[PDB]
Amino acid sequence: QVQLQESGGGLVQPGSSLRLSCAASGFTFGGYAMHWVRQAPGKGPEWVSSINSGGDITNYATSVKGRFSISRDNPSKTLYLQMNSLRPEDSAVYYCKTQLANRDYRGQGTQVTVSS
Amino acid sequence: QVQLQESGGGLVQPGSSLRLSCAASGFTFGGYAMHWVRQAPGKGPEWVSSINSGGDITNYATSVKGRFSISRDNPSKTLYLQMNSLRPEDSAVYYCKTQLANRDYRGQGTQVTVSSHHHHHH
Amino acid sequence: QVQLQESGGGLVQPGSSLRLSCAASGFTFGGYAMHWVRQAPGKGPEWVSSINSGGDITNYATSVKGRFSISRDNPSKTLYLQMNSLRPEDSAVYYCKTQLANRDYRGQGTQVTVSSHHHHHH
Amino acid sequence: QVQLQESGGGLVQPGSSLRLSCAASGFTFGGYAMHWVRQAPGKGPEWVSSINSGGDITNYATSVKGRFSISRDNPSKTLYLQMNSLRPEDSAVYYCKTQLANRDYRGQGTQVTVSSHHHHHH
Amino acid sequence: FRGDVTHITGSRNYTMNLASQNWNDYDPTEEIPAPLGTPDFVGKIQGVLTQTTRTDGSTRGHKATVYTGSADFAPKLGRVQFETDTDRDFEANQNTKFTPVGVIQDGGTTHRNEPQQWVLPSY
Amino acid sequence: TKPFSVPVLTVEEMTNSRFPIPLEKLFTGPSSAFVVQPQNGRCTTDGVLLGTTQLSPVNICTFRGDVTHITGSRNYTMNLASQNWNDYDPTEEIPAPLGTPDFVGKIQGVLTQTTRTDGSTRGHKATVYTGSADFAPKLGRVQFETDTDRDFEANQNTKFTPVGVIQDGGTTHRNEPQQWVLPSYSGRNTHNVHLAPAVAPTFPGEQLLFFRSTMPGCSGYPNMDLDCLLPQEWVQYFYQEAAPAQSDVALLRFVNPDTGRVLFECKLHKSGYVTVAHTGQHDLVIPPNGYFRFDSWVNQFYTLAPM
Amino acid sequence: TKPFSVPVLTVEEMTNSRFPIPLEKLFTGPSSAFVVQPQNGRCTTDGVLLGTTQLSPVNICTFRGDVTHITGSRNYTMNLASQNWNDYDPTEEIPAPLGTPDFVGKIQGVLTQTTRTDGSTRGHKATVYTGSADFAPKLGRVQFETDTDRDFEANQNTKFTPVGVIQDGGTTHRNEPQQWVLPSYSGRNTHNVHLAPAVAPTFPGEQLLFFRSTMPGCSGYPNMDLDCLLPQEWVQYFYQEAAPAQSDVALLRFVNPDTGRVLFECKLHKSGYVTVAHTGQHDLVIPPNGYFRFDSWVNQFYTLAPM
Amino acid sequence: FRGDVTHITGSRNYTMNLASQNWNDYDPTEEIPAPLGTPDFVGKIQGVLTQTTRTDGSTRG
Repeated sequence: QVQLQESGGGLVQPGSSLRLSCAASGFTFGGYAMHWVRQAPGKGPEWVSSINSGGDITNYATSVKGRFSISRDNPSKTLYLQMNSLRPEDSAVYYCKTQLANRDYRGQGTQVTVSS
Repeated sequence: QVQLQESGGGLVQPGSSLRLSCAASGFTFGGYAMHWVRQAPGKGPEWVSSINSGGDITNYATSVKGRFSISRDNPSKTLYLQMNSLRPEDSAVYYCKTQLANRDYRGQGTQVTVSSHHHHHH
Repeated sequence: QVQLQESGGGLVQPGSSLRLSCAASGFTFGGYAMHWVRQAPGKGPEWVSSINSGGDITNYATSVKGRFSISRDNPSKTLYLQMNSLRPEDSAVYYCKTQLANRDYRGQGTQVTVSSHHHHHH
Repeated sequence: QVQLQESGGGLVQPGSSLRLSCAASGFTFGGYAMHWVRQAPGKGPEWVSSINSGGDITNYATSVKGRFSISRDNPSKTLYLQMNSLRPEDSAVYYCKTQLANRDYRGQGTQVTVSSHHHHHH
Repeated sequence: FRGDVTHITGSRNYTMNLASQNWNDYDPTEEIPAPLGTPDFVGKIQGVLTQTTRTDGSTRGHKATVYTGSADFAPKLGRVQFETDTDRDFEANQNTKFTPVGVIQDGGTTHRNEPQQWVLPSY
Repeated sequence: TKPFSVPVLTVEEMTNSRFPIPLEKLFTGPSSAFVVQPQNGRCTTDGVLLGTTQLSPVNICTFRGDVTHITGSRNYTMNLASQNWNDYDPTEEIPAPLGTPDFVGKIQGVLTQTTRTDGSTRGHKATVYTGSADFAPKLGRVQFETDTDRDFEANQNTKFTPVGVIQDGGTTHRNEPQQWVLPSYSGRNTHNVHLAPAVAPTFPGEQLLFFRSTMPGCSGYPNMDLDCLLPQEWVQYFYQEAAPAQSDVALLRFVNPDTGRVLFECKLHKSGYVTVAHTGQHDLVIPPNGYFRFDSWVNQFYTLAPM
Repeated sequence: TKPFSVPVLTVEEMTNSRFPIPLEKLFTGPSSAFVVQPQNGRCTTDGVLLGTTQLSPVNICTFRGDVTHITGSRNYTMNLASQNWNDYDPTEEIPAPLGTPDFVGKIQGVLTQTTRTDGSTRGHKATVYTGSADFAPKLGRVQFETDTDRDFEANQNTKFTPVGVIQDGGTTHRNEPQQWVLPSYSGRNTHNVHLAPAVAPTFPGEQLLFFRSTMPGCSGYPNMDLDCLLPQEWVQYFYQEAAPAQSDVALLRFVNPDTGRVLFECKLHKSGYVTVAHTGQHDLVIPPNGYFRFDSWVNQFYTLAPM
Repeated sequence: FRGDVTHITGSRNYTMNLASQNWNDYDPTEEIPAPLGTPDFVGKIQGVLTQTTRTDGSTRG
């Protein structure tokens, strides 16, 4: 089966850095675009960042541009999100998600809380 | 319609050089492999040379390798055969031919006689 | 034979000072540049400090400059390294080494551990 | 249709003056460095003088410095060489040349004979 | 594949001038797409190039790969390039055969994206 | 028949072909908006030197000749000789004397001179402005600005040794030198001739790979980036080997010799430049022991793995 | 794999291995009266670099690092870095950083510096006296005399580019530099280590063949002769070829390619130097297109045709 | 296509950062192959890039 498991969240201080991970299995991983999304309490999910197979195409939500950096390691089937200059409004569950053929998949998510 | 017309044949001495041409029309020419074939008196036709669209692949019959050179100019849709160190056994009608989809096309040909003899008549 | 024997290492707290010694024999000692090098866990050896025969030229790795001091006594054939403001990243086996003609010589070393942790066992 | 044609040569006495011209056509002339070259019988050619487009840069072979003066008129596409105080060893065919892209062009030249001798025939 | 091979100097690559299965001359003007039995998919086929020297019966075999997506894969015109593990063993003008074994994939790349069995080579 | 190869040399073991300094790094970037036409560091893979390229790393951007003082100034005009002190001929089929700087900028160095009779010597700070109307090396004339108005003798061998570049610190920082703007080798309003051709990637998605150094700066805020198309050692090696090109493109792999792992692959075109598959400006991260290895002859349309 | 050989290069096409300048001529002379032990231009025929020898001529007699002003002078102490600006390691099995000058003298050049935070640059005349007690490159310390007491920053990348040599004109002309006197690389009263050995002809009737240049002079009446044992291009070529030596002596012939006639023959010793059969000082007269050609491995007692 | 553009230094090329056809933010995680209206063939499509400067209404194409 297709499986995605995010890790790396936690409770952190404004301005700190955090690196999230998504471990994938059950598909080639390479060859597929991968995405980070997040959902805060009382809010619908919102796209954060995307990356294609080779990592030469990336994109970012305006709210995280210049602060977050997406990357991937296809041999280990791992997606990464480097989060710098974290702010309280970055608090949310961060999900990793992909699209294979005509179906979407996403992990259970990892909680990030930025607070003083 | 597809058309191929060879030119440049004649009577020449052993050891000399001669260049044949084939003017093509009615298809893109580029995109298609082209070939030279020849038919000596009393024999059937035999392959001489081949070239692919861009000219980066060529090949030659063992009997002419090192002496003949095939080339093409796609903008003018012209095929060429440069013949050097000609031998009596090179005498033949030379034809250009191609293959498009599942059909072959050949020109009417051009006669090449390699001989030191110079008494001939109809 | 050439012999170099280091001493003075131990386990010490960050910020403290420690003096290492190297007892040389089997060569003039005077007249030769001498060096301290060190090997931290998981790493290869790296240069720490150097001194020429009279001690008027000394140098130090960037990471220790301003904190360490090299010195020598040629009559007693002893080399010294005074280490101050010790940091955890200074932990390593410290060796004395020299070069005579086209050969290098190094002692067996002395261990230096800089830690505020009080619980270690073999 | 690049063309260069020199004129003004002749037989002159040592110490006299002579002005050569080179008429250019078939290229813009302006915009290109121009050169005078000379070649004596049985010898190879030797550079004499050069000039850039506006004539603010000129140079001369050491053997003619202070005696020859190169100039140009771009509207008429004409190059000039004023030769003063001519010496026997100045005798040669003088020709003008230029360089356009990766190709050089020279004129047929004009004969300059500096001599008290005046018996010559074909 | 069968024919004679020519070394591409400076490399471990060889160009094979194709013969027919019975070692007869191959004719590019026949009404076929390519010599009979030519691979009909784009991929990297690994095998062994073997050769016998006729004068003394000496023999040699070397690992060899043919990329059927290469611009130098032109079996219809009698020319196929092999990548081998040698730059010196193979003689010119001696019978040489390629025996196929299997296929390979550039392993730093997304798994199982080659061969492409439904993509015809450009013969 | 002679086999082609490239030298087993790391980047830091090699030398820039456009200024006498070591290479530091590899860089790729787009270059379609301007003309890339350096004249030093130009050589075909079978060893034909092009442009102003010559074999000596230490003669790049050096001048030799005799000097004449420009009265009322500290400026001297050099009448150029060849690099071996033979006569210089403006009618040779070259754009300028071999080794002439191939960029517009202000190069600072030292003019030295020996008086032949007694062996007395002298050296003075000197700057050559290669965009000046008096910079006409193709016609054998170059002007130097020095810190003396009297010390250099006429008709004595004089040499310019280049050191670095300068910039006017009162103007926009890093606005000069302009490494991709060729000088006008015969001065104002005069076309350059006999140039090695401009270079550009012809395959979609490819960029030139540049061999990059940092030129010393001697004053102001100069742009000290200096990119060459071939290391000087490749020029020297191709000339020496003279191996015929078997196709238009040599495929090179950049290899870590400890692990045999290939970091990236690139195309060495037979006319003498390198391309990689990348989009954007990128400083390559390489192991310091990495080197280039020739693997096979390919064609202009070989598709490179992305770097 | 490949036989031994020497490159097809004329004398004037090659470079001195002891200073970054072209070769000019060949010279032979007796040398039993002094010690010939240069450390640059040292390489075995099978490609093992010796002494302080490295591969590019542009790095010879250069230094780089950071500088500190010496109060009460116009002198600066350079703390040496490696070529890529990392720490230099005095414990390597070499006499001194590769490219360090290997003679006692006063080398004049320019110290240049860039400030990393804003890209500002500066350059000043500088001289290094390699006989000074403060010349200790093996331990990463070298002193420069400059024309400034205030215009260099601390902790900023600084480079010395060499230009030429100087002499004190009030003293005996040509009494310095002394090209065959090695510096003390670690300063006063400290033995040099890891040296390439001294060289001397051992066969009766033979002398060393020297590859000679004239260094630029920047002041006074210096001895400008500079003789190296191997052209830098031979060091580069032997390193590249790495051909095993099949005896201790390679027989070379110097040939005129126009006529094919051999002008003289010489012995290239495996450890990296050349001898000829000649007695006395002699400037060789050679055709400018002549070059060296390897013709056979020979025994050490091979008798050369007189030169 | 609509969006904002970023110049690719050293070239005459620009990267357009796509907006939705009504200038709203584009979401790559929608269950579509690509933005609606994206070309669906491989080829070289020529046209005109136009731009307006919001503050003063200056335009360029």
